[PDB]
Amino acid sequence: GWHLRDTTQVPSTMKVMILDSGDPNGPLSRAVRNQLRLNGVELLDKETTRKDVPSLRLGKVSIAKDTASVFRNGQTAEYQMIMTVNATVLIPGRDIYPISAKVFRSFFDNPQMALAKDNEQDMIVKEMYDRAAEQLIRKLPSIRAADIRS
Amino acid sequence: ACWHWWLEEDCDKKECA
Amino acid sequence: SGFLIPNAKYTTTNYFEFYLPYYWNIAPNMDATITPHYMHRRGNIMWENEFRYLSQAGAGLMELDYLPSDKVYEDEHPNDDSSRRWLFYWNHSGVMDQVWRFNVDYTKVSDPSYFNDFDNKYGSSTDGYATQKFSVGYAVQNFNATVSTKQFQVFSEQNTSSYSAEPQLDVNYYQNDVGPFDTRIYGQAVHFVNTRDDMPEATRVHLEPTINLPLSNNWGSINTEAKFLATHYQQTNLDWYNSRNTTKLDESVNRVMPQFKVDGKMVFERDMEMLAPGYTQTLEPRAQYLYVPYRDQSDIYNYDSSLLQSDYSGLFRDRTYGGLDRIASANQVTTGVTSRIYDDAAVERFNISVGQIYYFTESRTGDDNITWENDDKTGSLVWAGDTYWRISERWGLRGGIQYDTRLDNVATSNSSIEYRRDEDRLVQLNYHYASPEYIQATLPKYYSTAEQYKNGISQVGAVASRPIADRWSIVGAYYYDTNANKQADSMLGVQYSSCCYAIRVGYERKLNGWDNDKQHAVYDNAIGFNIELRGLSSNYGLGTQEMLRSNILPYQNTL
Ligand SMILES: CCCCCCCCCCCCO[C@@H]1O[C@H](CO)[C@@H](O[C@H]2O[C@H](CO)[C@@H](O)[C@H](O)[C@H]2O)[C@H](O)[C@H]1O
Ligand SMILES: CCCCCCCCCCCCO[C@@H]1O[C@H](CO)[C@@H](O[C@H]2O[C@H](CO)[C@@H](O)[C@H](O)[C@H]2O)[C@H](O)[C@H]1O
Ligand SMILES: CCCCCCCCCCCCO[C@@H]1O[C@H](CO)[C@@H](O[C@H]2O[C@H](CO)[C@@H](O)[C@H](O)[C@H]2O)[C@H](O)[C@H]1O
Ligand SMILES: *CC(=O)N1CN(C(=O)C*)CN(C(=O)C*)C1
Repeated sequence: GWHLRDTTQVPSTMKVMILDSGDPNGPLSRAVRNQLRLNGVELLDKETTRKDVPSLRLGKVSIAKDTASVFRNGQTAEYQMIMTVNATVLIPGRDIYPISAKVFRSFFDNPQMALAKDNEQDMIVKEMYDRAAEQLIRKLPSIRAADIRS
Repeated sequence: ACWHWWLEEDCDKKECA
Repeated sequence: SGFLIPNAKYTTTNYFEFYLPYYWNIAPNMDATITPHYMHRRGNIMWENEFRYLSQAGAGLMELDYLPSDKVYEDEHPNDDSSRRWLFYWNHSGVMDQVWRFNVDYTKVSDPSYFNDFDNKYGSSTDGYATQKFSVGYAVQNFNATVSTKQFQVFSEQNTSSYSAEPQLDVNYYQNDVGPFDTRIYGQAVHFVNTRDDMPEATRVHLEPTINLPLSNNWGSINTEAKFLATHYQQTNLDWYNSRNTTKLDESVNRVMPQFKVDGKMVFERDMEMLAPGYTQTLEPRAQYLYVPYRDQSDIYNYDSSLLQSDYSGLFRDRTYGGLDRIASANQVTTGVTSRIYDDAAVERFNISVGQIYYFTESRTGDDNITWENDDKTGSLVWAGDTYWRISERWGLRGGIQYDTRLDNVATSNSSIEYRRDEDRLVQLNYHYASPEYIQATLPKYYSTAEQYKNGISQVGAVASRPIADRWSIVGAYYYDTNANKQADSMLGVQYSSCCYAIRVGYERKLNGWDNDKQHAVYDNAIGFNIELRGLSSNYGLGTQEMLRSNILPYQNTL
């Protein structure tokens, strides 16, 4: 009994919204702005004249790179990269709803082509923000469920 | 010699200079 | 500003050692810590200076360790002029006026065996190299430009030559309203220089103009992206490489090459009632055609390109290798599918993802130094699959499998299950595997030759932490390698926390090194105690996560 998605990924009360962050020119804000641009969502400037418009406040970014496996000599084999993103949605009559997004990535270390490997790591960083932005989109309408149950 | 910039594939060097 | 509580530990490398902190406030936003480290086997005092600052350029930490003399480094290195040891560390991060970004990540050691001998605070014994990065960038909403310097120092004594970017300039410009098309351009100017003087140097200039047309509906989306790659190499110091290899690098290389990519994402829903009412299952297909023409990169040295690991979201990339030296040809389609299960409150509980790449032609780049166990070139060669299940609010499991047909084996796999009541009560089991075929493929030849690398990875790890009576915290961790039937890591920690003081006792047995004479691994032990003062703030934690980071294989939370 499958059927096409007749609804929208972003809820209809969040079709126009305000993107707020402590670093608007960062890669996270660019990824979130791109991911709201692909869903047809109109974004307003910060401190606009339009009231009862819901808002996205992006919090802080935790990026960790740690050792996940070692070889028989104890040198690293796997690098686990961790991204933790916090955000709050302000529905300006109702409530502040906090959401988070945590991204797991994984790559081998090779010292002998290590600069190559670090450019690899930069590319992984360029992916993870985008994936983190998608998870924020995937936590939009549960708040809409929380907009009904309250 | 025999340089490509568009979608044509490069070919092997022992028949072309 | 004054003396802290001095604290001691006993390791097999340094025997009995102790720290005597002294803390100093220079001005508020600037503090420092000067610590004598008396070590008994090395028979001297390492001076450890930490200096933390917060300014308009951002927040930074500087570290300077100096050991003036060493008996042990005089023993196994008698021919050197001095046995001094030193560490310099600098970590700076900041954004000034929302447009200026400054990042410094600097780590320089005296000798490549430093972190196997001393404490692991800003480096690790697991680390195979030390990083020295500076980066200054200007970023506004449609334009960023970052200059950077990346130098590395390699610890392994097989080949200490490593390339460095001195400097590297990255320019990105974006414009998303040119008709229905979105345009962007990326430029890069990078100078590659190596530590050895007989190795060839280069200057790369790269331009990448890109247009794409996205279309979307309520149920699907399609994205067509056309891209150019223009690359100029100027290569010098070419005599020593051309004096001993059959292929020849050229001093001036031009490489202009297209890229065509079509992506399509498809969404179906279903109300699933046989599990619970109100639950929603979404089935998401995704397809991708990618065409990259073949250009011959045998006349280009591999400076900054490494082979990328291909997970499920890594299946859908337009690059086979990272960097810009090696760009493989592509005539491929990537097909993946993701099933998601949402609860009645539209919260995602389950997802599973499985996909594959079909290659119509061989992904070739001009040279093929990676070995394979068979000659499979076209067809369904790379398969990937991820899963995440949130069983309850306390349980969770993750899994990932990556298979390559050219390896004739599963390439990599990982799994984890975690029970977590709160910050203090947790059990985690995890498993990691990498096949030795993939070690033979993606890592160089002495890794497949030497016995400490050639067996691959198969480890089982168990982490646990439990409080007693809201004042005692007991932390354990055990990581075991099943290929050699030998352990990699052990960690224990008991912490008593009071209203104004806290005592923590930590134990760790770790893999640290390898004995090249007798051909077996080297383990070291560490038992120690820490006393810290509470009551000055609202820190009434039991210190569980600070004990969980204390080993060479850290805890990370997987819900
Ligand atoms: C980021 C910007 C990149 C700009 C670099 C690419 C620009 C496009 C190439 C046009 C360069 C003008 O150069 C002109 O054309 C070709 C193509 O390189 C050169 O031909 C070249 O072919 C190859 C390089 O791939 C080498 O064997 C050799 O360096 C040269 O013979 C000609 O000797 C020159 O007459
Ligand atoms: C569908 C997508 C979701 C799937 C989620 C991922 C699940 C991963 C399960 C965790 C991994 C279990 O580990 C899996 O089994 C064994 C080891 O036990 C490995 O198997 C390999 O090694 C063993 C012995 O060492 C031999 O049988 C053989 O050489 C090879 O098959 C697999 O390559 C690995 O994938
Ligand atoms: C779910 C979490 C579980 C938490 C519990 C796991 C952690 C418990 C601690 C495990 C560590 C004890 O493990 C044990 O360590 C001792 C330390 O003397 C090792 O003993 C060692 O002694 C000396 C080192 O001083 C070496 O010369 C010798 O070769 C080696 O055997 C044992 O080989 C190992 O079996
Ligand atoms: C210059 C060039 O592209 N070609 C096409 N050929 C290939 O084999 C790829 C035929 N050819 C030569 O053999 C020299 C010329």
